[PDB]
Amino acid sequence: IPVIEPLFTKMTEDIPGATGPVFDKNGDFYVVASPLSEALINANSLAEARSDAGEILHIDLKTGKKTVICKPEVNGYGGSPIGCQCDRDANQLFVADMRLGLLVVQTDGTFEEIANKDSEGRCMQGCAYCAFDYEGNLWITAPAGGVAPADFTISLREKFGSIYCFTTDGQMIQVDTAFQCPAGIAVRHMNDGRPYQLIVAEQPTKKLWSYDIKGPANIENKKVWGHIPGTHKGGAAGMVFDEDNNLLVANWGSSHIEVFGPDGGQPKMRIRCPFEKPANLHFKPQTKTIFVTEHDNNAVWKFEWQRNGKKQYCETSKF
Ligand SMILES: CN(C)C(=O)[C@H]1CCC=C[C@H]1NC(=O)OCc1ccc(C(=O)NCCOP(=O)(O)O)cc1
Repeated sequence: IPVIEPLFTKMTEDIPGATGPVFDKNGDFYVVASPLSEALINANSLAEARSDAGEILHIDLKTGKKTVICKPEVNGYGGSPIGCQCDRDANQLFVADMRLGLLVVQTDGTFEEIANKDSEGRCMQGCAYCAFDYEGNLWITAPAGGVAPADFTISLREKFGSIYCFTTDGQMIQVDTAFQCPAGIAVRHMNDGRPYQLIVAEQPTKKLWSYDIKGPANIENKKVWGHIPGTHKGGAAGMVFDEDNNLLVANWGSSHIEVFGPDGGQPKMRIRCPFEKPANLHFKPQTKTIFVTEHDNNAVWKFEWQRNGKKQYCETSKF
């Protein structure tokens, strides 16, 4: 397997459980602080022990100054946001939260909780990662048990993690379940803009699953799509496509980001990181620059990739 060792530049530090790197439509950069994430890493099992409410930070990319935008809590229950995407129609962030479900967060710091329950009427589970398709439907992973006020649990040892689609008609549809800690998630699109495949990381099992997408909340042909190397504690966390539809995957605990070609299988290349625990990654729009969050130093870095990123939904035109 070829390996590259590109230069990484540190942008900021001292952000517990650093995750959800995202750019909005104005090109502003946000990251998520997650005390619960950091705690789950330091614990020896059931420990997670009341944690503080994680918040969303604006990070100035020239100066490194952090500004707290929002510290979500609902009804005394601190949120644990973990993954972010920017909307297309309007400038707002959709934030998967392991305690509160799906949030929509404004730049001025107000936020709405989107779903107490799903469309079949079952309680909502805590959400971690999300990806918009080009239709505006949000696919979401849910590795946690029920949202607050249920006790916090995560499917890291047992199969109860679920997948949702929040559709453009505002329905939260459970589309699959019994995952062991579903993590990063992505939508492979055809060159003509059609959504084609849903890729979901199952973290501790060192597997990437795929489904064929036939429409809003309509998936089939569930298959193991990619093998993640290594026997370390961890496995695939965040993931993003490049313009050529190669899938880059943070392999938490391995010191590498894995690169898969469009047909999956085994990684075609690995990216060696100067740290063991890459967690999440996102491209700077219209650039080759990848921002990566990391749990050795609770830091955010950047490196230049060989090509530009795939457009997110937020970068596409209403026309
Ligand atoms: C930390 N991380 C990269 C995540 O993506 C979070 C966020 C939400 C979704 C998945 C989470 N994954 C995670 O926390 O993985 C790290 C991890 C934490 C605990 C464990 C665990 O099973 N036990 C902790 C003690 O294990 P040992 O020390 O005995 O090996 C394994 C991996």
